[PDB]
Amino acid sequence: TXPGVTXPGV
Amino acid sequence: TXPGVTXPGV
DNA sequence: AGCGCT
DNA sequence: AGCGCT
Repeated sequence: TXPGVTXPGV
Repeated sequence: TXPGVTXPGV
């Protein structure tokens, strides 16, 4: 996720 | 990806 | 440090 | 079987 905690997605 | 080869994303 | 399958 | 970081 994020970043942080990519996306989703990308 | 896909599925197959989710998304991205989800 | 944390998303989702056919 | 295959996406992407700050």
